[PDB]
Amino acid sequence: PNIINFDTSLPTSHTYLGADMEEFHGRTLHDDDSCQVIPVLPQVMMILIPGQTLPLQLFHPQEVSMVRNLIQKDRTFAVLAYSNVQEREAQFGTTAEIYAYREEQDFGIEIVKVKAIGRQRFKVLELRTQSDGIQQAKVQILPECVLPSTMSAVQLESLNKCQIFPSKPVQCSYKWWQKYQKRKFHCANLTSWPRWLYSLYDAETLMDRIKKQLREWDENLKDDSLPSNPIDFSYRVAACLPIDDVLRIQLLKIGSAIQRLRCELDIMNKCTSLCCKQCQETEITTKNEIFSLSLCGPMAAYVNPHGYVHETLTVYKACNLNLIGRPSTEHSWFPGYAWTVAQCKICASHIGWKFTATKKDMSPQKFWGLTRSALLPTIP
Amino acid sequence: MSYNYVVTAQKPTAVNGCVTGHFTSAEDLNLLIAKNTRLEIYVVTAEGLRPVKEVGMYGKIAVMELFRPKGESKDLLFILTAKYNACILEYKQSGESIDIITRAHGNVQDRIGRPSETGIIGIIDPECRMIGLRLYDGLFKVIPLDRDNKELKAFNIRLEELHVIDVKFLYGCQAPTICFVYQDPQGRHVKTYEVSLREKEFNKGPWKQENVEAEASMVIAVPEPFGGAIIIGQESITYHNGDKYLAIAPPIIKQSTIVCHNRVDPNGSRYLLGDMEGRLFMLLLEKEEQTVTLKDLRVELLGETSIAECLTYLDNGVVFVGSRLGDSQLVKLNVDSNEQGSYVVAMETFTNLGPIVDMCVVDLERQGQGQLVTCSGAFKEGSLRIIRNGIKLHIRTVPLYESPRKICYQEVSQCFGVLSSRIEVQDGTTALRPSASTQALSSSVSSSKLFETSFGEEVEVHNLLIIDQHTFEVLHAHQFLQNEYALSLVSCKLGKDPNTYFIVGTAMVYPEEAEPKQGRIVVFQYSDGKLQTVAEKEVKGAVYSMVEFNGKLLASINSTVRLYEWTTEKELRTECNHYNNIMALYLKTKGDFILVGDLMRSVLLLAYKPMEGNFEEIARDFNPNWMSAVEILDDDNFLGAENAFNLFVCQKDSAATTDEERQHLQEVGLFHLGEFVNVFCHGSLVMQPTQGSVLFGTVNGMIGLVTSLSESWYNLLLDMQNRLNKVIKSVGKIEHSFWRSFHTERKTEPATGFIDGDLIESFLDISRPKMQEVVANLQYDKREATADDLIKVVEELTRIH
Amino acid sequence: LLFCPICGFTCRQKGNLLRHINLHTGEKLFKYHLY
Ligand SMILES: O=C1CC[C@H](N2C(=O)c3ccc(N4CCOCC4)cc3C2=O)C(=O)N1
Ligand SMILES: [Zn+2]
Ligand SMILES: [Zn+2]
Repeated sequence: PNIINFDTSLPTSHTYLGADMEEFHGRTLHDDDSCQVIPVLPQVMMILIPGQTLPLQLFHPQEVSMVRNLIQKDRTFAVLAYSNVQEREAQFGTTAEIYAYREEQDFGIEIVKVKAIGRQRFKVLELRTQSDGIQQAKVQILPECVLPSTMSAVQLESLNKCQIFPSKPVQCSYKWWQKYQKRKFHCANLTSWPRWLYSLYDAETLMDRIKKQLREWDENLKDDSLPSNPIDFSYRVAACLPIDDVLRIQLLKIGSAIQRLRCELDIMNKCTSLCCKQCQETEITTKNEIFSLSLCGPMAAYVNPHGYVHETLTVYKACNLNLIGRPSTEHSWFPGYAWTVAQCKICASHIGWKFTATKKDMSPQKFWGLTRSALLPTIP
Repeated sequence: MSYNYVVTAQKPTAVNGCVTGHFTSAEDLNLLIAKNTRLEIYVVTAEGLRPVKEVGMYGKIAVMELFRPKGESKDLLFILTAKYNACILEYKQSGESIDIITRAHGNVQDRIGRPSETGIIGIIDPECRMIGLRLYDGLFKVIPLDRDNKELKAFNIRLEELHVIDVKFLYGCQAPTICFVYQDPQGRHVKTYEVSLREKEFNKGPWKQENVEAEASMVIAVPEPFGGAIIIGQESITYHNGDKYLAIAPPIIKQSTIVCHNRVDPNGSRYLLGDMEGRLFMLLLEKEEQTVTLKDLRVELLGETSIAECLTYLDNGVVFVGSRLGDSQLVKLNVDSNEQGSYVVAMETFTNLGPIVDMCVVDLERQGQGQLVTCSGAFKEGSLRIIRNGIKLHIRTVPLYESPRKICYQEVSQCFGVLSSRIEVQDGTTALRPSASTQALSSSVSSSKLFETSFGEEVEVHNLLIIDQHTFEVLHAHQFLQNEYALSLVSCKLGKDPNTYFIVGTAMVYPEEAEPKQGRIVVFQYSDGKLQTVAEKEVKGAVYSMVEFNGKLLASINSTVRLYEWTTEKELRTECNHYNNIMALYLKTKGDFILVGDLMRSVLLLAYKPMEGNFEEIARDFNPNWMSAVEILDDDNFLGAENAFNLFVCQKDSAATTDEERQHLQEVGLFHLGEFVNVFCHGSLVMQPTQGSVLFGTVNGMIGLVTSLSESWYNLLLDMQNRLNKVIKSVGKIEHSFWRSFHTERKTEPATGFIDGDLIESFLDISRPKMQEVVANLQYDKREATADDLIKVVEELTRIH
Repeated sequence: LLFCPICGFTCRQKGNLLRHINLHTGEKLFKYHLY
């Protein structure tokens, strides 16, 4: 776990996909619970969390035509959160707003490369197939339940003044947080619960605890690099957590940032190991190895030359992996590193890749990227 | 689908605002006090306070100012409510008839805007040229005080400083200048603006921007001939006026935050200040003539009063101290100190039952009429209050000088068990003052094998106090382990044991751990004047709540509900467990049904299965919102209190076709109470039309009562409410439906399933012609309803409390 | 020489190629993916 000389901003740019692409800055959002009708891409099957970037490649003519249509209008499509991959259960979904588009005619076939970003969660009201093979879905835009401060109702008018704290200092953190708890939740003496009980539901305190548990994954985790909004912070954390699909569905269902943060803290404090899906006992790694090599956190989604989307989690150590192939810089998701296939030792199933730096001055020299779909969390 | 009736057995007693002026007449010295929804107008006399009037407002008074625009012979009263109803009222007296006129009114809400961190601020220009309001960050609302602006039409002016901490209107300015202290990443600064009504905009302030103490909080607009302003913070008091700057850093004011103030002299030469620990100081402005200019600032510790929410100097050295945590006071400032060096001597004390954090109904005299024993107050103001209906509500006070948190009653031992907390400075800790836990007749300290610092650090010591029911003396005081926080308390029998025990749940709380990881369930027995620790159980979490469940113990440990049996060896054996994924803060029980509730309103309903020996999730209702209390009205209806001070009712409706509807608690009643309900308690205060009786205690010291009505009576009383709202003249012309509409924040829906008992009871206080107007084409049991039938119905309703 | 469209697997004969590709636990939308 050496100091990261690497420019962590590199992978988030998806340079591997290609050169600059038509970038659309036209953010589009729908009003709360506003009923909408949006298209669906059968190619995509990943659980998209709002704020997470999804890269894609599409070659089938129907998909190319659909994305061409989407470039006009809003550029927003839907990603269904398949509870059961078979028969496309899809009881919840996320709107993805295309923000990067490129077109190429290599191989003699029309190919479109896209980068979308999750924008809003929604409930699926009706899923119907069209004559062109593009499913069109009814969308109830789920709202963001924003609650006031816990003590906002119970607050002495005299103490309302001075509720704004001076600042955070650039033991010191512990003392400042003790003072913050003492001053913010003073009027907790007017109620039947203690101050720490209200701290357990405080947005800022929960974000601070999550940051404390994240810092183990990134020593250079400067606060500015993480969102300050509770909603954005909660979604970022949910996107960066190495958890199964059911837990991701659960986190998507929650509409309140406080509840999402509490569930995220629960998950972080519980999950310990990462084991093979095609097995049930071969542990590939542990939470302690998770380290962030990107501004998007340890785990992020990338594409292959054939368009498949892999949610790769970056770690500084892996075990039980059989290595196949040779270090190839081609289409490497991490610039300046060469990749190689990795399989589970027992079942010989694909788990991820091992990345090796191409320059001796580059740290970390080696690391691993393990696909989320090829791992499951294991509790002790 | 639910029918409930809510009455106020005791009106709110906490004071959140007081002003002095000439409201009733140009010659009278009036004191106006705001107690949440009540406005009390007294005439200050040499003999004390003479109550002149008391008015009920359809809102929580957030702002209350007196002003006398040119041409007026008396002060007008500007009032803003927590729902942003603004009104300018006048006092009119015709013979013996008193009525508060509504000179102007309106609603100053903005459809957009984040409510400010420091709450609503309301100020009036010294020349009464306008009213300045700070409700949302980045905006300053201006209401021109022109007599033609009868709708109080305001306009916003953008503020470049989002984090404004305080703001005032300056004196002696040709334009309505404002001086305000705000905060930004570079610290806290005092800045001045010059408001222009013609241009509806700010202009460059008179002096300049200036930097102030990092903890500057309070702004005082000194009158002429001084002018300028005084900024009061944690460690320093400074005076800014043009280029003139003055500062002092007295060490007396460094051990507590000064929160309230009041000008004593008309020329601003003296001010009263009050800290958070009940200390009352005097601030003196020494002036020297050159034009008069300030020479120095001196602060003196006048004395000690009840922890003051507001202060107001009436006359002849008399000061009214309005407090939220204790009884309000009328004290006198003496010229010379007494033998203990205190210049303050209390003349009168006005009862304040708030905050009510817990209560229990007990028939002490066993006459069939219950009495309500409440844990009221906080810190040195903490006490027990015994409230009983007289032959109108007699209240007895038992001071404790420490915070009482929970209370339960044990019939067999004829004593109350009270959980209490006292603050001790880590000196190794020492008590700040004598209190109930320290002066108990006999005492014990927890001694269990189970399980930095600073001089000024404060810690909480938690005690179980056994208090005699007759003398209310502290018979016993048992102190819990260090860092142990006592959260729950029940008194019950368990299993085949014929003894009655005090069972206490506690959590081991450390500042390092976010949530407790270990805790205790302790079983004491109070016998022959001794409190013996019968049993002790270690659990892996905080025991938030506990209830006797059909001879067993049902405890809530973190996010688990555990049922223990009381074996013959007198020890708790885990009978079963249930995992809910939410912290079971609220744990109520009725029959075999258990209601488990979380601070965010995540309610769920379990049923114990004796044959299977396990719990089953009967129903669930999760809805993000802050929740303060819950209760089980009957097998189906569950009553709770939630954010924006509103009651709600959930119904299970087990006779639902689809299993989805059998596992859903549909909300069937909403009602903006206007009070933050802290505790619910089954019981009644009258000797034993309506079914059931659930008293509830709130933060402002109000005690209310909720009962169940039949559909016919509910329909009749809803009709009566609609009839009355058209007849009764609300003060400030606030609509009753708007007042009682569910509120939250920018999300309001009409109240349903609740009959406003106070509005109905007011039917008896109107003139007979008004009664005839109210009763017209009404149907009563159908038949033609008459005034006397409704009088009889309302009289019957008035007897439940 | 044979490539796996999902991961960079390389193999010489064909039986192992099919074995691995089918081993991939997923719908393997070869219709929408292969050039
Ligand atoms: O970081 C990375 C590592 C893995 C990922 N990836 C694949 O899954 C994959 C599958 C087949 C591939 N071939 C296509 C035909 O000719 C060469 C072999 C290439 C890749 C590839 O780069 C990627 O694109 N970037
Ligand atoms: Zn395996
Ligand atoms: Zn493969």
